[PDB]
Amino acid sequence: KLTRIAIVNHDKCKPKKCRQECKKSCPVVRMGKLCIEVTPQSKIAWISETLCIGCGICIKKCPFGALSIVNLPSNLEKETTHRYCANAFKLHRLPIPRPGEVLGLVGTNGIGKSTALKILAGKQKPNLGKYDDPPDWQEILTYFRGSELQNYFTKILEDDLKAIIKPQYVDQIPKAAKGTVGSILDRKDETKTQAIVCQQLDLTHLKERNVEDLSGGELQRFACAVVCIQKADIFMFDEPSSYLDVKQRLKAAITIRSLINPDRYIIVVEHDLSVLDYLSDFICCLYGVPSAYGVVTMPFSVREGINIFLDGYVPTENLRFRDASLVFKVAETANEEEVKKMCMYKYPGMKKKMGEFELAIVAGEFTDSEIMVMLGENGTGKTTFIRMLAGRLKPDEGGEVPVLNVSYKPQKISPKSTGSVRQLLHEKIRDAYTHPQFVTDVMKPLQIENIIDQEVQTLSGGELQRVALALCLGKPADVYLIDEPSAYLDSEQRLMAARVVKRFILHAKKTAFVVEHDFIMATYLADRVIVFDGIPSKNTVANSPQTLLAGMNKFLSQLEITFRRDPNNYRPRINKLNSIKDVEQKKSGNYFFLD
Amino acid sequence: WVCRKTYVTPRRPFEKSRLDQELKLIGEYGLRNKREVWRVKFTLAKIRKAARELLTLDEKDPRRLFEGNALLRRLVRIGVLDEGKMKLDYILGLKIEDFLERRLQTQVFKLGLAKSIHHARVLIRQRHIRVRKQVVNIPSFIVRLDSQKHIDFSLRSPYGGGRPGRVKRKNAKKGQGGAGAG
Amino acid sequence: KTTGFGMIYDSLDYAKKNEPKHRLARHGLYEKKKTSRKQRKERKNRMKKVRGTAKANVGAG
Amino acid sequence: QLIKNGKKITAFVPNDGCLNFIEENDEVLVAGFGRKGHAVGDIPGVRFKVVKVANVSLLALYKGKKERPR
Amino acid sequence: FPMKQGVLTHGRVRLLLSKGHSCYRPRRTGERKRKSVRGCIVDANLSVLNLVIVKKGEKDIPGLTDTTVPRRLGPKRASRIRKLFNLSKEDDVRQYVVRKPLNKEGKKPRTKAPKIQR
Amino acid sequence: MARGPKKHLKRVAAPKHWMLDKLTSVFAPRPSTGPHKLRECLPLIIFLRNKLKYALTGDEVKKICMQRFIKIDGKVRADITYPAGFMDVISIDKTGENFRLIYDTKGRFAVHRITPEEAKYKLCKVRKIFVGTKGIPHLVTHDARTIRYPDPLIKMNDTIQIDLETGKITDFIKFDTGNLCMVTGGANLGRIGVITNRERHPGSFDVVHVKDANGNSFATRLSNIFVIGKGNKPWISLPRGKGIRLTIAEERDKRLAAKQSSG
RNA sequence: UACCUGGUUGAUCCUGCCAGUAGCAUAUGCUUGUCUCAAAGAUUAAGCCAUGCAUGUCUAAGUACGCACGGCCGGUACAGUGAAACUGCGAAUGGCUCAUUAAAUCAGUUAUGGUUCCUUUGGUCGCCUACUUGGAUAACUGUGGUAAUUC
RNA sequence: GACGACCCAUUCGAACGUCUGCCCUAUCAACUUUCGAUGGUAGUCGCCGUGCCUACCAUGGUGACCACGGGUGACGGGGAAUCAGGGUUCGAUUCCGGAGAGGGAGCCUGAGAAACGGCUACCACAUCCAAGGAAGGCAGCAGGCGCGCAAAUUACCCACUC
RNA sequence: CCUUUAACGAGGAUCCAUUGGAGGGCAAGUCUGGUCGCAGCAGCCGCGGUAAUUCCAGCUCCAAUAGCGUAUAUUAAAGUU
Ligand SMILES: Nc1nc2c(ncn2[C@@H]2O[C@H](COP(=O)(O)OP(=O)(O)NP(=O)(O)O)[C@@H](O)[C@H]2O)c(=O)[nH]1
Ligand SMILES: Nc1nc2c(ncn2[C@@H]2O[C@H](COP(=O)(O)OP(=O)(O)NP(=O)(O)O)[C@@H](O)[C@H]2O)c(=O)[nH]1
Ligand code: SF4
Ligand code: SF4
Ligand SMILES: [Mg+2]
Repeated sequence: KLTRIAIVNHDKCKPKKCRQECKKSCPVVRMGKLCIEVTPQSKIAWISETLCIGCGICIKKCPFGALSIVNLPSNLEKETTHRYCANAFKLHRLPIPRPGEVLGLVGTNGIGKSTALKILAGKQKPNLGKYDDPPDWQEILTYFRGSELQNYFTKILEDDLKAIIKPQYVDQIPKAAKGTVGSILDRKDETKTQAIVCQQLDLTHLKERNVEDLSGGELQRFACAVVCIQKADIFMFDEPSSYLDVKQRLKAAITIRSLINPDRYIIVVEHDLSVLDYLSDFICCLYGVPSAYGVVTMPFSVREGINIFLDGYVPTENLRFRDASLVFKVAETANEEEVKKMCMYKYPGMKKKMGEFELAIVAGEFTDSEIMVMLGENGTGKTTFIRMLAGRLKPDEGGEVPVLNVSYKPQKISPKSTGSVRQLLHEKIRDAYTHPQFVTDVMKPLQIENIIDQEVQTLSGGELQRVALALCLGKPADVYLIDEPSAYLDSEQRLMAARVVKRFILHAKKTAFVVEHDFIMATYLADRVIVFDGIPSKNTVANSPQTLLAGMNKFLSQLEITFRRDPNNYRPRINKLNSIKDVEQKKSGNYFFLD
Repeated sequence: WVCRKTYVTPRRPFEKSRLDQELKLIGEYGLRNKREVWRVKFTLAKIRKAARELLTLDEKDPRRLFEGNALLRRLVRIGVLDEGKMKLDYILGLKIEDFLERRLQTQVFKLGLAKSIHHARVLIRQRHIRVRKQVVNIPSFIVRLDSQKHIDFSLRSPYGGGRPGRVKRKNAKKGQGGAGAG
Repeated sequence: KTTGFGMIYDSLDYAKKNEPKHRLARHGLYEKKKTSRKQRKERKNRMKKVRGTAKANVGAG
Repeated sequence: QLIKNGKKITAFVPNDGCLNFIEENDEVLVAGFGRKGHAVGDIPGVRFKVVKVANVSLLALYKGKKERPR
Repeated sequence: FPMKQGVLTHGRVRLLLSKGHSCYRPRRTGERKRKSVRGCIVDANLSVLNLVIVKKGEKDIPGLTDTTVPRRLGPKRASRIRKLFNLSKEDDVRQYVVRKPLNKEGKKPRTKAPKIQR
Repeated sequence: MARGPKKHLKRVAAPKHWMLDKLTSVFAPRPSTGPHKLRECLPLIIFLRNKLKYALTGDEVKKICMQRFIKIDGKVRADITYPAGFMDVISIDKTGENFRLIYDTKGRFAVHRITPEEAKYKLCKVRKIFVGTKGIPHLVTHDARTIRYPDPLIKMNDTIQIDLETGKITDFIKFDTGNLCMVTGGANLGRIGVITNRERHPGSFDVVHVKDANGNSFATRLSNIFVIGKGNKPWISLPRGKGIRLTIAEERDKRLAAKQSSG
């Protein structure tokens, strides 16, 4: 049914004035195995996790109310809204789609969030244990009788609530559908709202341009636009804020916020920093084990829910384990040996062009055994430049050829290699620096073994991103080209993986061109920063490379947007466009505090 | 709301003498359980208690007159007592078996059309009888005296006028799809 | 046997005035809307938290 | 040992081979013998017996219409 | 935190407030809350101030005093019309009301008037 | 619960002479304040759907009373509940019907239809005499009318005929032995008989013997007696039953004699 | 139905308790076709609580210059329909719990000639302004502050 | 016709006061008093009567007919289970009366409240925050955690009854 | 839902009645196999030490029956308050 365990530290939990009744009257510490370990001492009482059967006897006759009782998460065939079959993922609860507010849905990766949306949409209908010899619009309505979802599902039947979703992935599509320029979006539908959507989407650029010439930005934009302009009753946004600019993301959240108020239901996902404050008004957290079981907790207020999700484990109200610092790198460390020797290369100030783009580079120092960070706004000319330097098109005048072999990290990842991932891992090698490495990205807590086997076709975003992360330190090459690793990863998985990537390429002597849109992702991974400046579909200047601080200040001076440090935990928190203090930071120009 | 029991259990759990009487009584009338017996004996012992009061009350007390007069009418109206008696002393001469004569299944068998008593209970339940104009399904009708000359079969049944059953009309369709087209 | 209860009005308008609504709509000439239940209360509490202008919430959510 | 007092009680186990269906350091449910204070039969010092191991009866474990849930 | 009168030195003080005082809205009759407010005496700790023009100077500031907006409404009461247009007691007011134009409605323009009282 | 006055009365708390059931819901009507007391009232709506059965639901009575077909004491009332009690006249002028509220020998408010000529007045007991300002007297009655300048020999426990049209009583009865009386409360209720004797105690709770024309003597408190007219000669119309107060045995005999439950 | 039976001894008669027996109400095991009625987080923690909802209210008849709808043209109490806002009234009723509480609570009986009472019902209604007096607030219009509030 | 207002009566009550009625315990037998205990006189206060309170004065009041003290898994009653007669045991719980809304105290409004779906403060908790501040009380219906041997749907609806 | 009514709907193998007990108290086996003071049963009295009417099983039988068993509070039995 569930799990139970004891917890011990408290304000004057005093093992030096209680005689220690917890050790004296615990059944486990009597049959031989020391569950509770304590003495008359200066520290705290120690209590194990694994050996505690549950009971609560120690709690009822500890002389100080220091020891409380937690209950750890476990499956016990309870609710069970659906399963695929056996030895496979299952979900228990899909809960209230409260109207007039937007419902924010916030859990680790591979937990069933997307699956809950599929069920809510009426498309993949729920199976509820079994196997699923009951459907049909009767038995499930009888099962969730006495509640609410009877009224919801009967209104769906009858298609009184019309379904729309923004899909999780880009790739299969710009591949599965096709799009007539202008005409397409045009004979989409209808008026004033599309003009509001495309204009408040802050694009003004792709009105006269074919889809195939566009990138992430354009794609997402058009997508959201059409989705909204789509005359319907319900509305779902899965993952709407991936691989988009920081300024542009805020103006996406408020265009979503337009649809909410007058008896309409709305479900959003997301893996946020502190922008979820403007996305949603109810936050609903999901827990469990990645790719095994997922449980949805009942919804909370956004402020209250946010911290309790990143706090490290908030229950009351249940309970769990893990969860804590991750909104950064707090990986206090630095320094090396003597670094000898090195070089000074240097790449020249090339001028590049395509058709509707004037793209310019400035000369800079690309140091041996050292990171380089690219940004800067969407459309600011970063990716196609790197391909043009390596070999694809260019140059008209001059260039520098790579001294070292080359590792290509791609951003447009939707690969097609039929058979298995294990077959593709043989085009790399699993003997080299054989001591952990892929195993040091992930193995013990989230599992890999988890990265082999299975098909790449059915693999989810962050795991698919990890396939690409492996494909880079896996052919023999030492100069690394990486665009957007923060794509489809959260905070828990991204920050540790990013620190591991930096440790590899710095320690055995390499250089990597990282193209992050993540404060935590960009910062802890930065040095030079190089800054890209200029307006989309016009002009791109890579600013002559300067200081992490000075380059980040150039990016945020033009945009007009800033961050605050969470003072207890060292965590970033975005500002609300225009505030009070949002004026001291603008003047002090300082957008980072506490180096 | 308001509920109460209609029977009581015996004080002794077992007693060779008692069990034979309860068994052989159930055999005669086709009763399902002892709960159908003790039910009768609760009502009777209740009536035997009320009577036992009024005999000790003063003769020509107004309470004693009005109760007895309207009581004995009810005992005569169901026909467990005669009006050639008509006094309270004969209440105590009343006993268990006289009631059971006025049960529906007993009156079907005794004064109507049945085989053995075990048959007659089935006819009551399978809706082949009526009481004056009204179908019944309860063999515990206990039947008022006036209504004994209106016990008849039902007016929609294969017993008397009305549509046949599904054993006959089945076999009729065996002449048309069992040997007429099959 | 079956037993019911019947009215007979002298004119239409005497029925149409007096008559509980569902009995008139029983053989149609009236309906209901209105619209289910709930959408009323959640709007009411939102209207409560504005002053002067509540025309957004009445149409607008 | 009990949940809500932490004090100790010595409890009989019924029919043959039902001892095996009780495993150490699990929960159980106890109950008096049916004499309401006094030790019953030829066994001294025991005033309690055992009925359910873990939401499952000693009967169904013994008879074989249920199995251990672990 | 708002500024009210009669709240000498400029600290932030929590006063009892009720109906008929600055910076209070009752949500129930007889209700009394204890909100914080801030003093009269001006410092540079303030976000914004409201200055009312009292005396008009020689010059005309371009964005305000050059702009001219007429006041909207005439009186609704009887005796204010009498005082305004300086009528006698006997003249029988019935045509001395302001007529307020409805500019458009896609039909025709109306001229509205209020309803006299007393 | 209480901190101020209550506004509900349930089914089972309510009196038994309104003859309420128990399979309609928890609440009962509760009469609103007026001249009569709630253990002596017949609320209006209980007359219209638990007696006469014109109405069937409380919402129907709300649609009826608004039309102003109802009167009570010659004036017009227009609410679901009004606390009419003993000796008042209801008047529906559309049907041409007039009722009177009076007691059965059972002790409950019956239907006592009457001529419209009879329904132009009612009989009212005097309860208190009170000298007002500047040498003016007053009366006080159980229907709570204050009638100024009465005749100066009328005293409490007398009864007076009031003309509903103009007030200002025309005539009266004087409380005397051998006059005919009706009971209005207590264990004896609805019995009619002459006074016969009085009994006085200095203090309170004086009693009043009564005897009827069936040769039975009984007594009741003073303050439950109401005068109806001089000896064996009511100045009102009387219902069937007529205060005989039959035993239960004799009532059985009547029913099986006429054999009356069908027409 | 005002009822007893087994157990101290080699055997008998007592004293006496234990056990057997029937009802009732809580928990629990095993089993379960059809029909009606329906009790249900009191026992222990009057422990702690996410979210949603549970108290509002306009007639012919207090106040309509919403740039609202409408008009058949208006305003000369002046429309018909009318959001908002001031005003009147209710929110002290109900629902829930059993912690406190041993002449206290409470029940029967009595007392206001020791007092208060919204409301209803009935009475009470003449020792350069009166052809109608005085001056401000909301909605509304427009400009704002705060990370945030029915500010 | 509608509304409002002064007084009297009426209705719905409210508040004090009379007489009688109570479970276990003496390993609880003397208790109460200028920190008013009982009474007298005058005054204050209060809707009114009154040691309710204050000044002055007296020395009383209560108890083996069980006071005083302690205990109660004690809210009271209408009732319920068992029962030949007499009894015994139970009564949180649908009607009536009472008390209380996390623990204490104070107070506004009103005819009516020492109100908690009103307010202010302290104490115990717990929430948000840009750390400047702000907001809260499910023993209401559902629902969750905890506690235990032990107890239901975050359903539908003002048609009935009010 | 109930009542009312089309059309399908019973050959006993399934359109399947269980819960306890059979030495005495107390209604029903000095039947068959296994165990041998072991394992267990037993409110109580007592059963098991190789011929067990009481244990573990089979067959048969008995009681109540859509109910029956078990634990605990409490009344009757108790003229053992
Ligand atoms: N075998 C199998 N597994 C599937 C299928 N669809 C989803 N899964 C698995 O179900 C788990 C969760 O899927 P999903 O809901 O997409 O996860 P997520 O929480 O959305 N992942 P992320 O946080 O990275 O965005 C994963 O382990 C995934 O592999 C399928 O068709 N077959
Ligand atoms: N006019 C035009 N634009 C093109 C063509 N090919 C690509 N682009 C667009 O030109 C821009 C170049 O910047 P790019 O390096 O793609 O930006 P990014 O690194 O993808 N930035 P972001 O991820 O924030 O969206 C992109 O928006 C891309 O879609 C082309 O042939 N013509
Ligand atoms: S926990 Fe309670 S018991 Fe264990 S040590 Fe701290 S105080 Fe002493
Ligand atoms: S909880 Fe149960 S197990 Fe863990 S310590 Fe307290 S008692 Fe020992
Ligand atoms: Mg996903």
